[PDB]
Amino acid sequence: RIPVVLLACGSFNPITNMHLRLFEVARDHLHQTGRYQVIEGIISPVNDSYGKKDLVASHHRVAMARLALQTSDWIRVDPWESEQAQWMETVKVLRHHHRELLRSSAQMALPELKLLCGADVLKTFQTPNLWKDTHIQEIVEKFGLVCVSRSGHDPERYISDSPILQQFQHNIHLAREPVLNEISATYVRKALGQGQSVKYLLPEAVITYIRDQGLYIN
Amino acid sequence: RIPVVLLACGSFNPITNMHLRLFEVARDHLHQTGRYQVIEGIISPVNDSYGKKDLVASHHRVAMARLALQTSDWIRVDPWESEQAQWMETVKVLRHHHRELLRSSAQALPELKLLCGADVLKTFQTPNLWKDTHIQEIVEKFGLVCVSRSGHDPERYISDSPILQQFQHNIHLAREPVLNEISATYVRKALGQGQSVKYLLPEAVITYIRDQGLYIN
Repeated sequence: RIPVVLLACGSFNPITNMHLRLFEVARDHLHQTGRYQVIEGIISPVNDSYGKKDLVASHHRVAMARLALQTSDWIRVDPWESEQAQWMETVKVLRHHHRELLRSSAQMALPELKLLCGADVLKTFQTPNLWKDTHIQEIVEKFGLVCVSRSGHDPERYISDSPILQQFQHNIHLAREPVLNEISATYVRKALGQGQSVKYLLPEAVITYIRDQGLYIN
Repeated sequence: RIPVVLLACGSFNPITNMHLRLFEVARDHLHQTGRYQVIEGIISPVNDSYGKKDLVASHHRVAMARLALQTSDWIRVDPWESEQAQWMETVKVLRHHHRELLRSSAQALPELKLLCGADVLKTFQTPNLWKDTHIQEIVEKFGLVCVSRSGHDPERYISDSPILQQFQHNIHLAREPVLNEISATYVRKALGQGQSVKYLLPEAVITYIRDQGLYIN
């Protein structure tokens, strides 16, 4: 009933089959509750400001995400966060896309914008950078979390061990289906650096881009 | 070094990104040992005589495997096993393909090894098989490349069978995690429920399944 947009923040360094699968599982879960209609997915790669030494330039990560999504009919990459001239907090990215969602919807209930993350975020509060204490309440309260759990994640204990999460747990949606694609970008970077295969862990066009551009080779 | 062919037998009902990942991990492992040169991979779907209720017709399973292998330059699907009049034990499939390997001459003696996950390795060591002569022929004459599936202990499987223990030196344990922990059983259940299996299978396989109306209740 409620139209919803799923925003995924993170380094996407590189994007993998895990990140794409997260969108699919989350959309199925929200549709399965009966109360939501998922309209769009947004992949928002992190800004280069103060980035880790292993973080490749943002125009590469945007290009790889675009190649990864050419078989998707509902997820798009938005480079706005990465184009900003400063360090960006996730809550400000959500505010920006929420505003542009309210604008676009007026031209065509009112839509909602939710942050898509793994269950580990409920313990870590990093997407990919540690959120400020004063921003956690706004993210879980005004937007909400759609959490997909990898093996070994325990979202209900994470929510128990956090008073702010418990306070507003009604805006945290725990998807039930497993991720199965247990593929961190860290593993892919290590494998690439050691010359090991990453075929079938990320789309072939991303692998081709990585080789052509010489990324992730030490 | 010695040329090696990897053979995977199974239902492939449907093939998933897990099966293809297994081949890549196995080839990297063998190459890393320094003693082997992997020249080919063979996917061999099971005969329909086998025949559980949810086993789709072998024509479709080898069609889907062929579509999945379009982007591979070294793994092929061989429908020989599925075209025989009767189901065959794995060891007879190994015998057949080993003969084919020898006949395509030799660049030593090429070797043919069976590729499996640790869950199949588990099926080789239950106590009814501790004296089985086919299991022994598999590990003595061909050998095994085992890719570890999270939550399995291949070393204890090896130690619990006297046959596997005796021929442990022809059982190769790949170290890299599979990561694509995707069962065909999950995929069928999700397809029957209308759930997404995108990014769990090659896109052309999902398209074939949709176009053919497979796995729908």
